[PDB]
Amino acid sequence: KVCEISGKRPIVANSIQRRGKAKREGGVGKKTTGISKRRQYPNLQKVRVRVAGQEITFRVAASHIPKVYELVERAKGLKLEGLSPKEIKKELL
Amino acid sequence: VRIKLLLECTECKRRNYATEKNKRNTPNKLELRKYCPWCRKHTVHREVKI
Amino acid sequence: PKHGKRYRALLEKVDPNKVYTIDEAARLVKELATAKFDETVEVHAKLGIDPRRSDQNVRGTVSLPHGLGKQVRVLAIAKGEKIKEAEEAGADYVGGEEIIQKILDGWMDFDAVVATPDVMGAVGSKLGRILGPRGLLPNPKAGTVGFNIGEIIREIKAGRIEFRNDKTGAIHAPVGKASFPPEKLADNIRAFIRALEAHKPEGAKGTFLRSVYVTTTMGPSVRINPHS
RNA sequence: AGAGCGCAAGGGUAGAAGGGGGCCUGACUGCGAGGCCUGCAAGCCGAGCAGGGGCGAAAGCCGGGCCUAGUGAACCGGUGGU
RNA sequence: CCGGGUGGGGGGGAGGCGCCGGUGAAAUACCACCCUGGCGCGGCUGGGGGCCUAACCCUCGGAUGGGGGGACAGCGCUUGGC
RNA sequence: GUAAGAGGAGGUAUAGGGAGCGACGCUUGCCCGGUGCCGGAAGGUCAAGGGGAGGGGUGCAAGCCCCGAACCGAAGCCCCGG
RNA sequence: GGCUACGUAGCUCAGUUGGUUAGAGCACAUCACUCAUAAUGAUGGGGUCACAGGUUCGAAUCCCGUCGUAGCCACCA
Repeated sequence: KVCEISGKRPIVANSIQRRGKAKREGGVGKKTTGISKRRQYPNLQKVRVRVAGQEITFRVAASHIPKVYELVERAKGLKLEGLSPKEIKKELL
Repeated sequence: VRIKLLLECTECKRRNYATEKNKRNTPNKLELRKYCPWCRKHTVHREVKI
Repeated sequence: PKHGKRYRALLEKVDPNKVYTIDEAARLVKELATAKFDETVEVHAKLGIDPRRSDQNVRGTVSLPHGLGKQVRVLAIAKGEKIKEAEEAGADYVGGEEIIQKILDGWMDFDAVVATPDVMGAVGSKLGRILGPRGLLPNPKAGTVGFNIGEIIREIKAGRIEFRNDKTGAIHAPVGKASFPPEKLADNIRAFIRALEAHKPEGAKGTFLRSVYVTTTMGPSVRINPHS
């Protein structure tokens, strides 16, 4: 889906692997000419740390788990109390 | 034609050129014979490359 | 016994991981040798030219800025006339084309043969089986290709060394001669590296220079940071 | 002149193109008038002039081949080089 | 390679070797590299076996948990292939 | 179906999916060359990756960037048989 | 093109980490044993280990050039 820390969502079409065939340097070029089209997904992961009294899951990006650990430490300082999963997880960030 | 091969001639003392042809079957090694340079005067010219 | 007792003293006269270059070896290894009285140096030079690499046994004939200190006599074979030339230099019975049979049997006062182009053929056909590979035959580049070869016989009384590769690069250059101070030792070392490059083959990769060892008659060697 | 004239054919050929030897490398570079041919683009003819040469005492011819087949615009890029 | 080599300690003692020669392509006390293949040890970086639990993935009368697998599996990027 | 999941199935190898012919009766031979297909801890070849010999360019220079060798590199095709 | 891997007698394959003293089975000729053929045995015909230098005193046993041959890749203005 989408990372709940720095957004991060999908990318298509001439996002890619393309095939191409491409060029470079074999003589006239690799084989020379070479060209075609494609598609590219992005990362994400799912990390579940409790924080405060209750439990919470996170649809975290790849290179951004320490960000939500930093969230654990940031939410410490505030007043978290009672039964509120995504609700307290919300005010967090 | 190829396999009988074609070659260019090159001077000495660095560069000077022309555009000729060869033949292998006759016991021929270093093709070497006279010509003229762009700069200066008469010189040999040695068989070379493609 | 073992490495000899002397060469335990010389087990400490090497500290088996040093260098001492051309210079510290010139002096400190003007000392380091201890045996008889020749201390050869044997510049023992190994690189990477391969036991063959198709064709690369080097050849290079060196004579140094001065001399080694030996004798060769040369014997020689030179159809009368050629003798004349070589016949003011070093010469032992130059003998037109007669001293090939007394080599082939009777008497053995020689080293090389100066040959000529002509008798190369001749002198290259007979005792060509041992003199070559062992290092004595004409081998038309080992002081044996004409009549400038009496002048090259003086290139011989100056030196000879035939740069080669065998299977180990090897080369073994012998001087120092017990009394060559630090000077002549340094000098002839540098010289041999010079000429080493002066007749070196190409086409092969690896690392030219390295195993340079200044290995004396019976003593120390452990490289010299093989160049400078 | 019916043979050879490299290989198909045709013209041509000894007052030589053929066949022998010596010498050599003009199977040059920079051009090139005026032409053949012609829808274009191609292809085909050549004195002459300068260089600097090869042959011959010369006179002289030599910018391949007796002549017409042996070939491939351009774009792409390799190549040694200014 | 059955030809003998190398290496270690006990004993006893001034003898033990080496060289053109003699023998073959090549000599054999002896100082130095390297090849060869093998042992070992340090750098660099993969192979393959086995255990472990808490990421991860299922599962159990409300699980705070226990139970099974477990860094494999699934997912993101990427490599080449069918 | 992009997923979550849906069916399969609240089924569990006497079961579920696919293919060929088609009640019952007599019977189903011979060839693995090509091809598909089952298999194999060697190998040929090949990708990114890894490693870094040798080197280039540039600047007083320290340095920065670029090229890439030995060997290490999977499936795939070939290879060995069924 | 890069890469490898073979290419030896008519047929068919060894030996191939040198070193001698280059082959074996089938094919063919002479004989032999045989009551007679087959089987086996004992000789002989043919290598020019594909082609040339380089290493070895001495490579069919290595490097390299050259094609002929197959697998893979991948270059086809």
